Amino acid sequence: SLDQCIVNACKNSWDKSYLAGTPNKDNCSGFVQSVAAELGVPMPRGNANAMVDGLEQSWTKLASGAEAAQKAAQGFLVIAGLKGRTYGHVAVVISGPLYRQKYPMCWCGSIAGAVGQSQGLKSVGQVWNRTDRDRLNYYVYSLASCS
Repeated sequence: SLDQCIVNACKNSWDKSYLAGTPNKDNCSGFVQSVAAELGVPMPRGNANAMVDGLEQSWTKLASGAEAAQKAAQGFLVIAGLKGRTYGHVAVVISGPLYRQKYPMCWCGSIAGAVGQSQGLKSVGQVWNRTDRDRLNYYVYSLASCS
């Protein structure tokens, strides 16, 4: 599996602040801006919702969380995202075994605290809730980030 440079970018971005005075661990959007910047990947800017609108319009869209975990393993940056009536959420999907045989592991910051957060050990199906977990979108960038 080739996701290590993504994971590493994730680890490094975790302590950064894409916004002045706001550690990425508390800013889901900011957190992926830094992950993307450390990997030379252009990423639509804005809050979570605006980022999802941008992914929708310009990135490849995958079918399952399964397919998302494969693209991570292949060395590709994958974003799991889902708008909200008010605020959305985005996360970086990484390779490894699907939780409940369906939801891939991820990294994501969150203004909600630990229960909105993940350092590689919580699947998307443990960040998003029972209802939202099955409604996620998965976007993969068009060129690999990891050799």
